[PDB]
Formats: sequence, structure tokens, C-alpha cells
Amino acid sequence: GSRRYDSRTTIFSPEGRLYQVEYALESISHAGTAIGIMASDGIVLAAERKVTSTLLEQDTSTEKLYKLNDKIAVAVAGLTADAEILINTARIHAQNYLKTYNEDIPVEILVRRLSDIKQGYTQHGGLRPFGVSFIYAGYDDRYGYQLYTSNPSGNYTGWKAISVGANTSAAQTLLQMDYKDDMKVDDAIELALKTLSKTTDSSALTYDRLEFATIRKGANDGEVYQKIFKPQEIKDILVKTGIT
Amino acid sequence: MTDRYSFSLTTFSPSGKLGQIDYALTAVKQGVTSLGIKATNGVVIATEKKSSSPLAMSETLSKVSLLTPDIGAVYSGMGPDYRVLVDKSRKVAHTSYKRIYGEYPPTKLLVSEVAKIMQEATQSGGVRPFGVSLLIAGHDEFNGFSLYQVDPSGSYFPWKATAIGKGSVAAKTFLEKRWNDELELEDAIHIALLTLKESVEGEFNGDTIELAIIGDENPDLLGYTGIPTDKGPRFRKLTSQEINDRLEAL
Amino acid sequence: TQQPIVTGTSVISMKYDNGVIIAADNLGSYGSLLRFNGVERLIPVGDNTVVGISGDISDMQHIERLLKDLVTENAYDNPLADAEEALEPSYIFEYLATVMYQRRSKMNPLWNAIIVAGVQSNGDQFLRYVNLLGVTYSSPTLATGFGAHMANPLLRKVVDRESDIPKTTVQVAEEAIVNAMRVLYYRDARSSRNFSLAIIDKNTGLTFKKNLQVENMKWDFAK
Amino acid sequence: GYDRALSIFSPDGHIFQVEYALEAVKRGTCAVGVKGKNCVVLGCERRSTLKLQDTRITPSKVSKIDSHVVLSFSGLNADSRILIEKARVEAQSHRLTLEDPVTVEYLTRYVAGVQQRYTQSGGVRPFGVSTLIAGFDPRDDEPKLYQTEPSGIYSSWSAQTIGRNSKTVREFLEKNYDRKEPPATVEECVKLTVRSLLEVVQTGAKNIEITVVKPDSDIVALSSEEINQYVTQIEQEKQE
Amino acid sequence: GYDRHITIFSPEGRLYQVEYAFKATNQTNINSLAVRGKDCTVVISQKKVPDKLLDPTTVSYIFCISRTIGMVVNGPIPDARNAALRAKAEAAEFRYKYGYDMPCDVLAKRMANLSQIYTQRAYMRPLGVILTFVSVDEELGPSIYKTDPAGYYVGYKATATGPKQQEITTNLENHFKKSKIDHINEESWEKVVEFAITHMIDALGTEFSKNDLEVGVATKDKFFTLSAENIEERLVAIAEQ
Amino acid sequence: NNYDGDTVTFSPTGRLFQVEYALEAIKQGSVTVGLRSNTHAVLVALKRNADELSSYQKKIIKCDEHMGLSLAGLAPDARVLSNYLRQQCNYSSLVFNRKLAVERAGHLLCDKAQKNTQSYGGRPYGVGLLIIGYDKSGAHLLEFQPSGNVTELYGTAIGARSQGAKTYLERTLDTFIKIDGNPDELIKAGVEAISQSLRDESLTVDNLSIAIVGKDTPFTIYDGEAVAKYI
Amino acid sequence: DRGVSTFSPEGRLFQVEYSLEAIKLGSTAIGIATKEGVVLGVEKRATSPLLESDSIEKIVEIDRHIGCAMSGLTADARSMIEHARTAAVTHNLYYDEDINVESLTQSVCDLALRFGELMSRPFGVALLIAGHDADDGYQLFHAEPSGTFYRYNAKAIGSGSEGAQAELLNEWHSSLTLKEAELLVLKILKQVMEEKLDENNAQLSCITKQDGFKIYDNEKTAELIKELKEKEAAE
Amino acid sequence: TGYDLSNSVFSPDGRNFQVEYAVKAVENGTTSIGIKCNDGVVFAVEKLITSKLLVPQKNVKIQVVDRHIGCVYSGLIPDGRHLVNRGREEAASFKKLYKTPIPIPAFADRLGQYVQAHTLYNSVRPFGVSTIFGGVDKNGAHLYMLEPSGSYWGYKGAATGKGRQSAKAELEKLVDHHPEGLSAREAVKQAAKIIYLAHEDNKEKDFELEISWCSLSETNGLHKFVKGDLLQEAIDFAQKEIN
Repeated sequence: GSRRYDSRTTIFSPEGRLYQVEYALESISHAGTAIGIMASDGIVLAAERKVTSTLLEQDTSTEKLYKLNDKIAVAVAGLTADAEILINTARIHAQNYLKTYNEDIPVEILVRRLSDIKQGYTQHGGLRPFGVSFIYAGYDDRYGYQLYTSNPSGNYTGWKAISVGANTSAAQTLLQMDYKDDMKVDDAIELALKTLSKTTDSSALTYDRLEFATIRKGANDGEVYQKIFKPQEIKDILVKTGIT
Repeated sequence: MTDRYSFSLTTFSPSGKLGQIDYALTAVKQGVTSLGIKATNGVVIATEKKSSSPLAMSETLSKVSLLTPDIGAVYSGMGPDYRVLVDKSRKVAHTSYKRIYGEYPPTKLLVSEVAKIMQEATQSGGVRPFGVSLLIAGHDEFNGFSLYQVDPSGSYFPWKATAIGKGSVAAKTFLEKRWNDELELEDAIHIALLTLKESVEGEFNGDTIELAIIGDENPDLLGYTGIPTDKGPRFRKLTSQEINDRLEAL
Repeated sequence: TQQPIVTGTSVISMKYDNGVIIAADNLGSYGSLLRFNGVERLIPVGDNTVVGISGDISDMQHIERLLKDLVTENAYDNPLADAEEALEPSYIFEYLATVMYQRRSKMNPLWNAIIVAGVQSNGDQFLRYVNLLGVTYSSPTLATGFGAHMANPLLRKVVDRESDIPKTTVQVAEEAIVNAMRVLYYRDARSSRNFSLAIIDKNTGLTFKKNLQVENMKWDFAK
Repeated sequence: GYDRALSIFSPDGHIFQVEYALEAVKRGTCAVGVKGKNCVVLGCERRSTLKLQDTRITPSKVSKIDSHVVLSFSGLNADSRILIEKARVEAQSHRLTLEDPVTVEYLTRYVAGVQQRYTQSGGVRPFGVSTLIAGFDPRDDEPKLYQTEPSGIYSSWSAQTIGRNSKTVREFLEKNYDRKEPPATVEECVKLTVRSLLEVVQTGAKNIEITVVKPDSDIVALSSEEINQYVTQIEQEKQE
Repeated sequence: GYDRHITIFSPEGRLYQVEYAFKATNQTNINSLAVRGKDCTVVISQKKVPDKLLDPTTVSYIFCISRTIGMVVNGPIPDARNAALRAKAEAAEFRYKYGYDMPCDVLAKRMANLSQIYTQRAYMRPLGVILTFVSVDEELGPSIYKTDPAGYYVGYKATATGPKQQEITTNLENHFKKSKIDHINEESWEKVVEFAITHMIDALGTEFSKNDLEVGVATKDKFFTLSAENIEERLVAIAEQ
Repeated sequence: NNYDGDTVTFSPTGRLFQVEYALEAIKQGSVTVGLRSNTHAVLVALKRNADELSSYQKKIIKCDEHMGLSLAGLAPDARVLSNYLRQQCNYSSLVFNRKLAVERAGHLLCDKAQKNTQSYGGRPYGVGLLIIGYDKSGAHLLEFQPSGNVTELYGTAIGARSQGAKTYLERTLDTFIKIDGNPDELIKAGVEAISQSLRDESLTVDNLSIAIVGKDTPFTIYDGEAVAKYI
Repeated sequence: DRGVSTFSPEGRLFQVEYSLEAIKLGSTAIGIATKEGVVLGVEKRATSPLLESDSIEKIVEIDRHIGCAMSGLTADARSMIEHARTAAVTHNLYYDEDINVESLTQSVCDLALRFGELMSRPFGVALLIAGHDADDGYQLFHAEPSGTFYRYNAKAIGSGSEGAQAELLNEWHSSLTLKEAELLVLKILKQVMEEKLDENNAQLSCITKQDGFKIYDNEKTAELIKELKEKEAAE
Repeated sequence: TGYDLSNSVFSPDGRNFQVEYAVKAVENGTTSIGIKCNDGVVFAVEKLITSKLLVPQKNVKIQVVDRHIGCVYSGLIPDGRHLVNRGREEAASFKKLYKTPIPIPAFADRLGQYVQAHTLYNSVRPFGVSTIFGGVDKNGAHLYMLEPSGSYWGYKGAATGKGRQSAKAELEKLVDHHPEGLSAREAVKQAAKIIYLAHEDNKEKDFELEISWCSLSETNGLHKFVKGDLLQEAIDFAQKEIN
């Protein structure tokens, strides 16, 4: 019958690894690099679009950076279509929590929920896992500014600075070298762009190949503002930091 | 009986490739060329009506389809897969939007819904991916004119101009040289006809070419008068005669 | 839960020395309107059983179709369908009784009172009753509706207990049944003159009499 | 629904999916449990391949199931969250219906039951997780320490370790732990637990986590400096 | 190589099970032809009764789907009858729900959509049949719409199906190149049937008796099949000029 | 070979190997005999023990007052099929006040076994059954195979070495069919029949199992000292 | 691959035969039935000295009149025990009486062949079910993953079973006392165990009509071990 | 290759090999036939006597559907019974809704669609039987034969099983020598002869003849088994022709 054609997506290898998870991670290593850096006064998200065209409408385009709510955003590395499925689920979870408790969802609770969904696809159902790794940048009044990552296994961890996608080994070494704890957002903006500029597989880093976002308490008094940078604003910050 | 294929037929290979999606893209590559160009006051989508037999009436086969009054779609790849996607896209525009908000969806969100359907055929049990790439052109009040490409994986990207299928690589180079941000709709149609001629072997006329625009509101195609705010569809399919008129000024 | 619409009145019956007799009139009433005048309410099953039905006619027609299907089903893969493995009166009754009790238990009854009359394989007389509630009972004489109040008293004067059955001939039994049908015509406002009568005998088999009429009536004394 | 039998017997009578789940446990960071006379200590290894980590928010290795019971693990991190959530729900359900918190043995028996179920249910794979469950029964001062594994078998231990290089630290515990006289104080128990991890860990810096559980819901996690003082005192006695 | 057993993509982006279903289509070794008149649509098909023990009246590949729609099938009879029963059910349901007779082109699309599903869903196999639907539509007039195992469908001026479809197709092409119109300019359906049989004789190079053919005719408000004696009258007229 | 992985696959010669393998389980089972006259029907079964400390596995199961069977093969499958027969006998009595005909019981067993030979996921039954009974057409003996094939016979045997008993019954056919109104002699013939299938071992008091049903005899099973009379 | 419910060419179910191999790897369990009671004994087999051996539970109560010992993948036994306990209690609820030992065993064995593509595989554990009822007295049954159960006067399962069963063949007679049976289980367990038998790595239990099912204290078993040593040195 | 391991898979030829393998099981079965006469149909089948212990006339093979349809089949007997059980459900639902007994062509398609459905999926196995069936309805007599593929046609005469070639040749002679038609009583006699003649392919074991018929004049359009004197008369006629 049908058993003949079943790939068995949820089995261990003899070494105790999950085949499909490992192969999904291999897929993600070819995706555009995304970086997140956490500072005392905010968080930076920087990400590289994959080999673009001059005829791509950039100002209406979004493939890397997504808003989950007013306090939490994500950077994507992997299959964009897979990511949008999970992103919509995460947006709904955040609203469910807000309706139930009348408070914004704490960052970790949202991250744990999405990570548990990813885990399920590795243990039951016989379906392929989601080929997506997320960087979560968010703020709540318990832990303040937070950075997390999750991958197809459903495992998640917290970070001061982190990269996903292509050339993460090189990127993580560069971040580990120049990152300091008392760093500020404007310094973190520069570090993120400098790291992408050195690790990129492209010839030069330009505005049309980037997506950029900041989460700041640089919002008038005790509140948080998300800023998804426009194409012209990415062009300006590239000149300011002296990359173009 | 019962569908006993509850497992994924698309899986990651050791190299990280999703084989069935790659193979679906190969089917698209074999498909007939279709293109889209965005102008300041409109969008044009076009393709060749590759008739399987001269006894076949190719007017009864619509490659360019109205999804909403302001949104149209064209494809490259497997025709039958496209036809069912058009049926699903038309319905989802109503069930997940018009029956909720009392208005038609904006281009980007309808594209998002079609993309979701194509993504699910890439992960759900006992199915293969759709063997088509779509080009969706449309207009809405707050976003203006737009053009999107949707692939078998479910990924979608906005374009100023693009081409898919057989001679897409050559066609995209041709479009890069001609496109600017000051094009009027008639200029975009002219460029569309020039671009499409390169990938067509045989007859090149209004009967072998299918072309539609997203442009001005057509009150003559509304079917009723009396409501000032209703001004008619922006989607219009060009006639055989209208195409031939622009082939003399070619 | 429903209400009966088109209805049939009394069914009457009794045992005699060699078999059983059963009878019922040919009317289908619509309230007080005597609407349908050619309704057969005795339904034979094979050559050894006759099922007599009163109450709702639509439900009667349904039961008639169940019995027809029962004969078809019994014949399937059954080389002795017309011999040792033919349908017995007792099999037919128990099946109907099961259906009636199940239907009342779902609060959706077949609005009928039923008498199954027949002769078993060993020659024994079979006569048993079942109704919309699934209630069952046996007696030397049985009758439904008005028949219970007027026919039974007359029929019990012939066969009062079990020991009276061997002393009762088929001529005496039929005479008693026919007289009871006349009495019911005099006194039941939902009865008709035309009726059917069936005799199931262990020697002479099933005799089915149609188009019988109530005769020898008295009105003259209309004083 | 997906019904495929993934866990099945082989000709030699082995269930390979369960055995391969144990190989995932072998890969996980080392975890150790030691019970004293009036306490239980849970020690955990943190691999220092990951720095630039935010330790405030990163999931900690020891998890409270209730105010009186804790759970640590070795193996797949994502898998362990599912077992922890189920255990936490069952703990509250037990309080709701029995009007008494779970015993450590009951909570162990439940988690082990869940693990077993995932070895003979269609369409699912076994958990790649072994657990150490420790605490004190309500109104009881006797220390409790149990172990579970992917197959679903469980048992009580005076001291036990799981994960990578657990063969080495079990060797240490088997010669250093005396049953007639267990670590009489919190100090002695923590010292023996840190000593056992130092056989395997590398640097005694942010690589060792220690959690102490005492009777009557008294649970506390030691800080870097407090553990660092144990690390310092152990090697200064070793230089002799 | 399990990409050849179920309907998933091969490395070339092909569906082999669909391609092999097209091959099953010619298993009966029967050729069919359809043409349009002014007021009618005619479909003819070869009839072969190879066994003398067969009842020849029950051997048929033409189906009366509804009052207005007829269907000829190229492929094995089990799959043909499967498609026939479904088409009949769909046409009846359409009339009940929407209050008017299902158009020929709409039924073709519906059956084509069903076929498309079998090419995408793994548990269902394609039907090894090609379905040619004919009618005189109340809006579009004489209509020929043909469906295949890939889920493809299109309208036709005329069409042919079977092992020798190419010979018949080219013959029909050449006639319409001369006449320069999309139909047979003839008043009566009898003469349109005569045209259809004549051009099949020319293309195949074979003569036909009354029992070698099977004919279906669609007019306004009804589709019907001809008897052997009706076909004989048609053959006599062809021979007499 | 390549066509024995499941019950849903024909071989190139039109065979169903999973069904044939299920048939093989019966041949490994212990011998049991069935025979009848015009008044009575008898089952004789050689019970098998695991070792000298163990009991002897029961072989005969009662289905109703007028019907029962003996088994050879997978015992749990016989329990499933005999439970189904008990239910069907019971449905017939409760709904129709009618004792289930032995022939109709065979038809029901055939159809239940057939469904397990044409569907994916399932497996054929791994047991053979000999059904005896007395109904409105007299005594009956049936042989059930898990292929679905049910056959009405005067006598038969299934299990290991059953061919010896089957040949004996084929010789004795004219004699034992005439044993009317004498239960003891009919059992004697059955005990003599099953003896033609013994090697190395003989019929002891905890080895032998006998069942009988007839005109005025409810289906009853004899074990222990109740069969010493026939040893 | 191949079906989970597939027959071999010899007419055996692959998965059932393979589960029997897993049971051969299990620790030894022995049962002996007498007219004074049934004794059940097991090898605990702790994997390490730090493992507290009294937490090893391979002998279990089903009801007051029925006990049970296990060998093989012992985690698989938990749902079987749960079902057995439920069946015993449920029957008492429905019938105001004790359930027969055979009927309890049959109920457990009905679970066995409920696997396919229900549970995904057979059980990888064998059970010795011992008990007493008024109709058939003291009884011992061997429940397998095949769904088959045999009654035994004495039976051994697990890794040392065929050596133990040969020993039980010689030693069992119909006049054994309860005390004689206890020593006999200890003697045979000592013979087949890898490690030296004591009160911490072996466990005894019994079922009598008067007192019901009882697991023996380590102190009680230790005395019976000392009594065994002396009587073997007595000749 | 591997195309023949799973049902519903098209081979590169466009063939379903699993259906073709089901035909092999049919060809392995005993001979069964059907003859269409003037006002009805006759069915006959060869029953191999495997042993003396088989009770004569007891193991009945021909099956009735409703009260007017007869069915006989060669191949796997249980598969045939399963098909007849479905046919009985189909006939019951038709009569329930439409009152009239199911017409034979209507009944033929019901069996056909059901058998065809078992060639659409790999989760089921094709039927291992060819079924000859028919009877009398409002439009007269009808005889059909249905194959494992779901294919069926109407027939003047039909045969299947191990001795089908022999039987077919005999049936073809009757069609040629009787263009006007055959009577019901003649068809019973001829059916006996053809089974006896077809028994040469199964000559090792002796057999038992079983005949049934539906005729407008002889059985009032109801299906009945040929028994007693009429059966013996047909056996005598058959034995006379082989000698």
C-alpha cells in the first residue's frame, strides 16, 4: 500500500540525530544572513536580501523582517513561505494572550509557543519540518530588551548578539570580538552593518540589498518604538557609518 | 480506501534541497513565456496562446484570468494546476476578505492567500507541489498599482517588471534596458509586445497573443448606473483587434 | 413523536381446533372522514402466517415493506427456504416486536397495533399481539381497538380457556368472527361494511377471503 | 491521521528507535543527582561552545514541576519542554482532585508512562530525553531521587548521572558515595556534586550549575561566585 | 524510482503516471471524430465486436449524459463508465442547484478539475480516458469540449481521438483551410453525419458497414444516438454520389 | 517473494501469499477430527501441552446450545471468530426467536474472513475451524479456512498429520453415516479416526478432548476422566 | 518496508516472534504452584550499585487473590497491569465477587494482538499470573505477547528460563509444601543468576487463600536464603 | 520495474498489472457458464468433488440477488460472495427508493462501478472473480459477464474458468445453429452438455453439476434452481452426448 512511499520524516539516525532537522538546517545555511544585537537602550535587527534585481520593487518588499506585535519583531532565515505560516500563528498567539490577560505577551512566552510548534513536526504527524530559523527581538517589563533564536528542531536560546543564515561562523566570531556589555544602539547599528559588510558573498553592501530595524525606548518617555527602515533611510545610515 | 498518504511527499535531502519544489520549478521552466510590466498609471500582463491544435478554439482557453475587478493573473507551467488555483483564488478573495470587510482584497493580501495555498501543497500529506509560477497584477486605493510573482514554494516577490517560463532570462534582460519610472501604460504595452515577440516562433498577432491591463476604471463594463462611488473594474482584457492596432505602431 | 393521520380500525382473531382465523375491514379513515375504501390490512407472509395491522396506514405500508424484504432476505443462500428453513409465524412476530420496542425506545414509534396469526411447523397454533409501545401478549382470542371491547366478549363465549380450543371447529369459529364484524359495524363509527378474512389451517393451509360484506342486519325495529 | 509504526521490533528483539533515542541522550550535556541525609543536589553541565549567550533569559537546565519537586534532563532540549509541561499540568491536576501535592515517585511514574506510550503509539517517535526527578514528599523529610529514560523504565537512586561522559562521573560516584553515611550537610552534598562534574566539565567557570532542594519546598539555585568558591577549595586540597 | 508509481514530480518536472494514463487511452484501438454543423454537433466512433458471443447492442462508448449533452470516450470501458456516472451526477446536481441545464463547456471544466486533482493527490490514480463532450448550447451554439488525464480541456471547431487521430486531424484541418469557416455549412444533421463518415473513410482508408460505426447527434434541446438502420440509410446516401 | 509483503498484493500467477502463509499456521497446529451421522455430530481433538508442568491447550469452543467448533492454528484468532459466532447465534435468537442454521453460520464466517484478505493494514486469520451443529435440517459438519472457503462435509480433519484421519473417514464413510441413535459408537469412530494421525504419543486422559451435539443432546464438551471410557 | 501484521512463510507473525526475543533478554522470573499456595520470585538485576534496589518493582499485586511477575521490557507491563487491575475491580463491581484467575488472564491476553497500522507494536514483556479462586484452587498462568496463555504447575521466564525449566521438571511434585516451594524458587534463581543471590537482588512473593497476595520482606527472604544454604551443606 | 507491486499503478504500457494478476486467479477456478434463451437465462457451474466426504448437493455455488437475478462466478469464491452481498445491498436500495425491482442493465453497472472502484487505490486488492449474471426485467432477458477490471458487456452466451475456451466454442455453435433462438428447457439441456464437455480441462477429479434459470414462461421471471427430475433429465442428455 502507501507505506512504500513514506520517507519517515520523524525518525532518529543511528547516531541519535533527526535527519530532517539536520537537512533543514543545511537549507538555512544558504539563506541571507540575519543579525541581531542587543544594547542597553535598544535592539538592532539587520538582514541581507538574497541576490536581488534592479526591477524588484524594494519599498513594498518584505522577505526578512516581520512585525509580530508593537513590542516584538523577527528576522527570518530560510523558506519565506514557511516563515509566513509561523509568523501568522505567532501574531494570533500574541492577540490571544492580550485578550485573556489584558497585558502584552512576554517575549519568551511567544518564543516558547512557536518553538513548541516546530518541535511537534519533528516528533509526530509524518510531515516535513519548517525550514526556518528566527531571530526574535522584543521588549517586555520583566526582562527588558531580549534576543532569542529558534531553529527547525524547536530549540531556542537567548543572546546578547547572534546571527542566522549564511556565514554564521564568521559572523559570530566578528560579533564576539567587538561586542561589549555597555554598548549603545548607535554603536550596535554600526557593528551589525560592519559585520554584514565583511561576511557578505556580494561584492559590496548597498541599500537595495538590506533590510534594517531598531527597537528603541527612543520613543517619547517610558514606551517602546519599532522602526522598520525605509530604503532611503538604509542608504543614509550606510553613509553615516562610512560603508558607502 | 481512505487517503492513507498522511505523510509529506516533499522532504529535505541531505544537501538541504526540497526536491519536489525544484522539480516543480523545472516544469515551470519548460512552460510558455509570460511577462508583466508596471507603469505609472497601470500594469500590463501578457503571454502567448500556444494552441495545441489548429482545430482547437484557443479563445475558449483563458491563460489570463480575472481574480477580482481590480486584480488579474497569468502563469507559466502546468495549465490545469493554474486553472484550479484561479478557482481557489477567486473563492478565497470572497471567503477570507469580501464577506468580512465588504470590499475586495488588496493585491498583496490576495497574493498572500494564493501563496499560502501553494505552500501547503509543499508540506501537507499525500500531495505534490503546484507546477506553476504566477504573475499577479492589481490595483487598490492605498497601495496603488503593483505586480507580484508567486513560485511553487509559496514564495512571492514584488516586481517593477519581470518574465517567467521558457525565455525568461533573455526577456528580463530586455526589460532591464527599457524600463524606467516614468512609463505611461501605452509605453508599457509597447514594450510588452516587443519583449514577447522574441520568445514567439510562429504567428504573432491578436489571435495568438493574450494581453490584459490593470488601468483606469471602466464604467462601461460595470453593468449598472446610479451609484457614484462604484466606477467599474480596472482589469480589462485587450481584444484581438486592439492588439493588432498596436502591432502596426511596432 | 407524531400523530396518526390515515388510520385503520379493529383487527380481530381467535384460535380453533386445527388453526387460527383473523379479520379486518377495508377502510382508511382521515379523522371522521371515511376517505379510502379499498385498503387491505391483512398481509400474508408465505403460506403459514397472516399479519393484521391497525392504526397509522403510512406506518402499516412501511411494515408491509419490511415483511416483503424479510422474505427476500430469508431466501438468500438458503436451499431450504420453501421447506425446513421457511419463515415461521414465531420468527415474524419476534422480529416485529423487536422493531416496535426499539422504535418506542427512540421516542419515534410505529403508530400501530399488530396481531400475528399463523400455524407453526409442528402444527401448533400461533396467535400473539404487539403494539406501538412494544407490549406483547397471547390469548385464545385477540383483538385491537374497538374489537378489544366488543369482539373479545363474543369470541370468549366460544373459546373461554385453552381447553375449549380442541372443541371448536372452523365453521363455529368463522361464524363467531363474522358475527363480531357485524357487531363492530353496528357500533364503531370508524368501521366499514367491507372486510377481509383469513384462515390458516394445519391441514388445508392458508385461505384468504377478500370482498366479504356484513349481511343479515337488523334495523326494521327502528322503533 | 498519520499512523505509521515507527517503533517496532527487529529480529534480535530490539526496538531501534528507542535505542537511538538513548544515543541522543548520550550526546546531551551531563546531568548529575546526589542525595544527602536532608537534601538533594542537582548538578548540570553547560557547554562553553556558546558564549555571547544571555544567561538571564536562556532556558535553565533544572525546572520546577511544583514548589517541592524539580526535574533536570539530558538529550533533546525541545523534547524536554513537552515532558516538563505535561508534568506541571499533572502536578496541578493531582492537587485539584486528591487535595495533596504529588509524591516524587508518582510524578516520576507519570513522566515515565508518557515516555513509554510514545514507544508503542502509531505516528510518533520516542522522546530523546532521560530525566532526573528530585524532591521531598509532602510532610516528609526523606530525600527522593529518581531517573527515567526513553523506554519508560524508572528507578530510585542514591546518586546518578546521565548524558555525555556519564560513564566517567558514575565511576567517581560509585567509589566516593557511601550508603551507610551519605553527605550529612548541604555543604558536603554540593561539594561531592561539584567534584563529580569536575571529572568531566573543563573550566569550573560558567560551565557548572548547582540547584539545592531541601524539605518543605525549599529550593534555591547557587550563583557563579558561590559555585566558584567550591571549585577553588576542591583544587587547593588536590594540590597535595 | 517511486516518482514513476505515484503522481509526484520527476527530476525533469514530469508526471509519468499521467503520461502512462494517456497510453491506456488507446488500449481499445478505437478512433472517434466530432464536427459542428449550423444547428447541430455530430460525433462518430468506430465499433468493434470481436466476439460472436457478445450482445452487440450493449457494446458502446457513447453516453447520454443529460438531455442536451452527449459524451464519447476513448479508453477502457470501466474508467469510461466511471466518468459517465460522475458526469451524469454532476449535470443533474447543477440543474437542481442553479435552475438551468449545465452547459457542455462547464461540465468539461468540472470533469477536468476532477482529473487535475488525481494528478496532484497521491492516493487517487488518473482515469485512462479522454472525454469528448458535445451539445448545442443555448448561448454558445454547437459545442465540442474535450478532456484528458492531465486535467487539460479546450473547445474545438472539430476534433479527433484515438490511435489514428493525426490522420483524421490533418484531413479535417485541410477541409477547414479550404472553406475558411468554423463549421460544416449544412442545414440538416443527416448531411453533417454523412460529412463526418465520409471524411473518416478518407482519412483511415477503410470502408464501413452499418455495424462498424457508432453515431451520436446533438441538436437544440436533445442529444441522441442513431440505430444501425439509421446509419445504413446514411451509408447508402454516401455511396449514391 | 516480492509479492508476499501484504494481503493486498496478487502474485504474477494470481496467488495471495499472505493467505497461503496463514494457511501454513493451521498445518503446524495439533490435529482435530470432525464427523457426523444423521442424528449426531462429533468433534475429537488432540490437545497440545507446552511441557510436563503445563496444561493442555483447549481446542473446542461452544457457540450455542446447538452449535460449536474445534480449532487448529492461532488460538486467539479462534477466540475472535468464535466470539463473532456466539454473537450471530445470539442475534438470531433474540431478534427472530430462531436458532441460527449451521450453513448460514458458515456463510457469515466466510464473509468476515474475506474482508481481511482484500484490504491494506489488516492480516488474514491464522486458524482453521471445524463447526458441528444440529438445526432444523439435522446434523451438520463444516470446515472453515481463513482464505474464506467454507465447506460442508460428512467428515474431515485439520492440523498436523490430518491426512491419516481423513483417509480413514473416506474408507469408513458408509459405516459411520449409519450410526444413528448411538452416541458412543459415533465417538468410537472419531477416536479411531484421530488415532490414524498419532505418532510416538498416544491418547491419554488429559490429552483427549471430545464434543457432541445431536437430536436430543445439547452441545457438550468432555475432558478429563469423562473421556477415559473411550481411551 | 513491510506490514507490522505480516505473516512469515512458516505461518508466524514476525513482530510477535521478535518480541519473544526481547523477553529472552529479560531478567528471570519463576513461579511454582502448590496445594498450599503459589510462589512467585524474580531477579532484580540492578545496573549499578548506586541504584536503590527496593525501587525495582517486578512483582505486582493485581487484586487480593491475584499476583503477577514480569520479564522483558518491563515498562510495557504498566498498561497491562493497569488493565488487569481495572478488569478485576470492574468484575467485582458488576458481580459482587472475585474474578476467576483464568478470566483475568484471558482479559489481559485480549490486549496482545491489538496492534497494527490500536498500539503500534506487540508488548515486549511476558507475565506470570498467579492466584486462587474457589472453583479451580491455586493456579499459575504464563501470558505471552502472542495472546496465548498456558496454565503451569511451575514455570520460568527470562534469560535463565530453559535451564530453570529443566530444573523445575525434576523438582516439582503434587505434594510440595509452601516452604518447600519457597526454597525451590530461591535455589533455581541462585543457579541462573549472574551475581550472587541475596535479599537485595532477588525478591519472593506468594498467594494463599487465607492471607492473599504478599510481597516478602527482605528480612523474611534473608532467613529463607540462610535456611537454603544450610540444607545444601547438609549433604 | 516495480509497476506490478501496487494496485492502481499504470505501467509504461498503460496497464494495471495487479488487475491482470487477478485474472490469473479467475482462470485457475472451475468452469461456470451462462446461456441467454428466448424469454430468460440459464446458469450452470462445475463443482469439483475433492473428496467422498463432501455432502452431495449441499455446497451451493450459484447465488440469487433480489428474486429475479442469478449470479455465478469462477475464481476466489469468497470474493464472489463479497460482490453478491454488495449487489444485494444495491438491489435493496434501488427497490426501496424506486419501488420497481432493479433492471438487469442497472444492476450490471452497480456491480461494475464497485469492481472498478477496487482498481483506483493501492489500499485495496482487485476482485479475483469473473461473474456471470442476469435475469428477466420489464424489457426482457439479459445476460452479463463482469471481469476483475470492472469491464462488463451483454452476452448471448458467456463462459469463464479453467475450461472457458472449450465452453466458448460450444456456445458459438449454438448461436450459429439457432438464429431464431433457444427455448428455456433446451438451454438447460445444452448447459448440462457444455459443463460436461468443459470438464475435460479438469478431468482428474469427478464433479457435480449445478444448474439454475430465470424464465418468463417456465419460472414466472423468478430465479429458481433446477432440481430432481429436470436435473436428472439434463444429466442424462449430457452423458449421452459425451459417449
